[PDB]
Amino acid sequence: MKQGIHPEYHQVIFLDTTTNFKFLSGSTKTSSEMMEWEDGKEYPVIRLDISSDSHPFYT
Amino acid sequence: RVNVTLACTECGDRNYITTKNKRNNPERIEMKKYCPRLNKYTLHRET
Amino acid sequence: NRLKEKFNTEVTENLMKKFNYSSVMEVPKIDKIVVNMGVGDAVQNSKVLDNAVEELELITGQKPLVTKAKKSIATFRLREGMPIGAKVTLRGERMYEFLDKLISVSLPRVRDFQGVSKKAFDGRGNYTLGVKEQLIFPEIDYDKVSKVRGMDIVIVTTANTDEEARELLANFGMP
Amino acid sequence: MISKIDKNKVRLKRHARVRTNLSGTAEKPRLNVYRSNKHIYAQIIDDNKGVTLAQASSKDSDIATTATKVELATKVGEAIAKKAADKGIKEIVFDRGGYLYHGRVKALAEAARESGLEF
Amino acid sequence: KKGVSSTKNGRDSESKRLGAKRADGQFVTGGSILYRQRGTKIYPGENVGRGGDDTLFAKIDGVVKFERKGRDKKQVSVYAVA
Amino acid sequence: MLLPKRVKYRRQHRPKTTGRSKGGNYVTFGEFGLQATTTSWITSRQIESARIAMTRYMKRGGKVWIKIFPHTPYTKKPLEVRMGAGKGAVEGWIAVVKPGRILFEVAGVSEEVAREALRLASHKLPVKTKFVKREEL
Amino acid sequence: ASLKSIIRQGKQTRSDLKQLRKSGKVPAVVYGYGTKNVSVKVDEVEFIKVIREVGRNGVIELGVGSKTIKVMVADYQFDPLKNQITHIDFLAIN
RNA sequence: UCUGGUGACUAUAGCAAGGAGGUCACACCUGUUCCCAUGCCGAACACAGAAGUUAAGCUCCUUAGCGUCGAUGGUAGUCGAACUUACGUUCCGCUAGAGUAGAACGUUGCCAGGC
RNA sequence: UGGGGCGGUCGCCUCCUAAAAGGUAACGGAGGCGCUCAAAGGUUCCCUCAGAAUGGUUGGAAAUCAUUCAUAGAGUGUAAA
RNA sequence: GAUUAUUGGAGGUAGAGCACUGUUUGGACGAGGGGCCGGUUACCGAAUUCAGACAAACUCCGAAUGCCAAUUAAUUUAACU
Repeated sequence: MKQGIHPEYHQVIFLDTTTNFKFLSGSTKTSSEMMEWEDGKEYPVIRLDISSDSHPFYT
Repeated sequence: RVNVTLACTECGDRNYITTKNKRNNPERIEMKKYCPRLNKYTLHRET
Repeated sequence: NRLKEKFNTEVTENLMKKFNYSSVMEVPKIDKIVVNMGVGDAVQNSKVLDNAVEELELITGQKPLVTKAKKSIATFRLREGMPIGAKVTLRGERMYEFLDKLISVSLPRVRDFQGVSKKAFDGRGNYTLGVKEQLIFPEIDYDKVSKVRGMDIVIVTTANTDEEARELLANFGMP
Repeated sequence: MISKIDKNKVRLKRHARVRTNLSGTAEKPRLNVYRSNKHIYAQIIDDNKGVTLAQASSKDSDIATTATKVELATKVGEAIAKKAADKGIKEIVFDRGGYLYHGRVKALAEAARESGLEF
Repeated sequence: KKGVSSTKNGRDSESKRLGAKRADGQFVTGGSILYRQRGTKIYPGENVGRGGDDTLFAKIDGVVKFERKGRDKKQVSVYAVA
Repeated sequence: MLLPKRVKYRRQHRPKTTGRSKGGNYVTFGEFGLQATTTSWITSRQIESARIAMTRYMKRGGKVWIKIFPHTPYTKKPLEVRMGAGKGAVEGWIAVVKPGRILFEVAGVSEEVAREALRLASHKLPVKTKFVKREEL
Repeated sequence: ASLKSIIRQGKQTRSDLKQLRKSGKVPAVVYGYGTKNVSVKVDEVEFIKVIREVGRNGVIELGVGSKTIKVMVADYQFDPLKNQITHIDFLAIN
């Protein structure tokens, strides 16, 4: 957590439409369009991906 | 890089000597040391 | 600690049946990851290095740091100085909250057939992974990033070797 | 792969690199020190003969509370300073172990320094 | 003569009368030298100082004692009962 | 073969002629071999002629092992010129031996054949020698 | 394999040693389990006969004084040049 | 009679291996708000808790397996002497290295607990 | 100055010769010098080797990063010690 | 003062030795650039090994003898300014 060279991350609620895998983090300090409590009261801006929807193995 | 001669304020003589480097140290360096006129470590500067 | 209890259950389910650690005190945990970038050849690419810094500033919690070259190795312009590095130490809750993030953006843009990969290890429990920055910056899609780069990703585990890295990769990893 | 270890050996190595110019003459005896995790223990020692001069501890029941992690050692510094009032109540040789002039150390240090003894 | 060609490897130093100057048993002065050296073949021990050139001088007056130092090394002691 | 081909210095000292064999006094590679009875130098060339002779007598016969290399040079001035204004260039490379020190070994060929070949090698050689078997017992 | 020896004594000089080794004999020292560092000498000839009879190894009866000792070689100092022996070490197995 | 540092003994003191030990201390850790904290981590340091620990570390027990030292004897080498003319010979003493038997997997002083 | 001469050199430092104290010649053998560093100095407090593999976006092998061994071999302003 | 029994010590010769540096073998091992299709196979180079050898400017070792000094003891007769 290299203080001295540490910017701010934050455990953001990556609330996607594909299962809402809001257990991620980063500097994605975006507007909490979904001010939820079960996940972080932060950006759900992770809108659509295929990591939880269309895998090449289990699509 | 020359024979560097610092001039004290009022120790009155052309005493102290050292090395410098013009490339490393082109400007006038100054620092503390014993001028025995006064029994104390006092400042002198290049001149 | 999102994948924390996920791993804490898989150990007691799988490795307490295979490895059978005689005490909970001796349980196989991951330590950290080093996220050092690579060359980032800032002989005049000071700005490209600034950009690759700002990448990890936001991707990770800490930015890298520019290791000046210790040598003057020919076939490359470097010398005493020559900032040619980047280095980041992800240990704690950042490590986990970044882990769950990156494995959850990995397969979409990495375009991997296995799901992530099968292996690139060096035979210790350390991955020696090289990349092209596809899945990363899901915060900032590949629209304003200037240069492809791939870190030198190294697992750092209480486990013994890459064979056990696989067993723990069973948790939200696709080997 | 990488392993976690004990720090005390490093403490002791730094302590040895300290002890080179630093020894209990039996006039300014060496004030040897140890914190393990919970309680801090101390002993004034002659090193000209290698023999003790005192014995004190946090978990020594005389100076015993649940205060701070720190004021405990401060109390010990007062108590051992009183013990030194018997003899070796003078300026003596202090050992910072492989530790630093900070925290528990500095607290107990000034405790003993200002409870009589003028090292 | 006729053409005697030349050479170059004809250059060297003036030696420095190095090594010890006193021996195990004898008695000394305070400003006395015991060993001119380079580096530390032997380390000063008791009542000895290492000057500029690694020159060892017994601090005080007394007898000398060379001896080992560690498992495999050397030192010097000086004792003033005398 | 397995060597650092270079050297440290060129002009070195003329070694010790006297003495005894520090080793190399036993049969290891071959079965038969030759050791010596004198303690003199070798000029990189009697060896040459000798192994030539032994080979071309064997008709590309058995196997052969040399236990030697001139690690060492000598020098020489030109012809009988005045003295001491330097040190001359090298003229060849040598390797002194000792009585008892093995030189050559051979196998894959008859006893008497080897004996003959070695005898023949000796005649272009400057040293008294001796033919030897693989020591046993 | 029942060979005999004779006991060496102290300060066998260079002279008497060269004389004996030059004679048809050889010095030996035995040690190991069942024995001490005992210095004797032995006939080179019979030693070589039993060598050719037994091979490198053999638990040999050894006659010193009265006792027949089981022994084998520890090592030996042997001159290849002139192909004769100068010293023989022995180890007892008992 | 375990600990602590303190220890003086050279590692025959060890290396590695095998096994027991248990939060008297030991350390695993709880986190960083607190001093402090790191050209770049509560990593470390420091802070505050002891929650769970012998699993690690650690002590003890076993292997001399790795290492160590290491005989006896002997050799070369060498003083000296006398020889002769020798890439020397002989006599006298000093007697190495290497090898080799063999060994040991610790003695130990202080303190206050612990006993 | 192994006649003179031409050549070459002429002042210091380090090794070998130099013969287990030191010392010791050769138109004998090998290398450096005619400075530098106000930080490469002083003090205090931390850290601890390259190299090798170990191998991996680089990969010319190896740049950078990664784990274990590394005997200080690393490195230690300037020659060897 | 000198000599000798006795001590005690410094040191790295000779010898031995590869443990570094090297220099050298042989054979192996496997791989590499490469015989080719990026490779096979050989080839070398390098590493690794086995085993072996050499060293004034190599040393893990290490004599004899000499050197220095002791309350050194005995016998001599020096010794110094």
